[PDB]
Amino acid sequence: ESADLRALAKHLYDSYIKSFPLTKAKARAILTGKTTDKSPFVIYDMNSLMMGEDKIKFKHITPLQEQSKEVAIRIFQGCQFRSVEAVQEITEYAKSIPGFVNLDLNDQVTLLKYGVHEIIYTMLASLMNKDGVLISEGQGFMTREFLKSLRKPFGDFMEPKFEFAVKFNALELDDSDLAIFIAVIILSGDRPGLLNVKPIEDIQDNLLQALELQLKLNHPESSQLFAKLLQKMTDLRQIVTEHVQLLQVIKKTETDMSLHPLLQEIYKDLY
Amino acid sequence: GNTKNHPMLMNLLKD
Ligand SMILES: CN(CCOc1ccc(C[C@H](Nc2ccccc2C(=O)c2ccccc2)C(=O)O)cc1)c1ccccn1
Repeated sequence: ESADLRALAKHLYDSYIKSFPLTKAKARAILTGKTTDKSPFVIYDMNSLMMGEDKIKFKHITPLQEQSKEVAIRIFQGCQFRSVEAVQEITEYAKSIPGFVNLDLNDQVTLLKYGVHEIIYTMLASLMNKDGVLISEGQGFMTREFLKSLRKPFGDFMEPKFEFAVKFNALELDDSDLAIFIAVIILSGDRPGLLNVKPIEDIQDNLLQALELQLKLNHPESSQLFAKLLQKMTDLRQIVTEHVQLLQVIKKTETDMSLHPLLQEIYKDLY
Repeated sequence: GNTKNHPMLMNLLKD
């Protein structure tokens, strides 16, 4: 059983590697100048945003530059473009979770719906240090200070994610830990609206056992790391709660700020 | 919601 729990971890780490192009391993090498890649372009004020804007991945009817008079609205559109691709990567990963695709498709939809943003915020910490965040697969680096200075409410979106990441990155997890942890998150039995709770909770309890063995081998000498990590799962939920409230400011105060249809589908009747 | 209200997630979910 100890060998099967270790085989499950390898299955997850491998599916993680096929599913997420920018891992924590590669992001850490960028953020510490350990790569041979030239450094990401740094967006730190209005002028460097305009200078580096062509580096933000964005594909639309017109270039990101011409999406709005307001820099903050362009940042919003750029980050939304990434979120849709992030959802797609998390769904491919979820399908490799053993047992997931044998579950009632209705529950599969529910677990994706509630869990994707919690995973986005988890993995976003991999792309952060205390001063900013990698964007567009490591090609750019947008500073915390710059994001905080966008006119309200745009200036309020990233700061709680940076707050969470500095505390979360202090746990020094690696990609192999993270693969199991995001699986645990997805298979959460208390998602509102689950039809058959039991196979879900059965899979998650086995993922947790694999995670506990994983953290014990990979981080001996980090007492109670498993317990510190389970406490962040509830942090993820508050981050989602507050983020949803800021989106609701945007649809109520800004003119024509419909979300991408896939994000609309995810937030429709969420809690 | 459900399969009912999530065409896109179901699309992502199928093979
Ligand atoms: C910061 N960043 C890396 C990706 O960070 C993410 C930060 C959050 C998310 C989740 C995503 N959030 C948004 C969705 C749509 C529009 C804006 C946002 C913002 O979150 C936002 C709003 C105002 C100001 C700044 C952000 C979601 O809700 O689905 C997904 C990704 C960027 C930013 C611009 C372009 C590319 N990379």
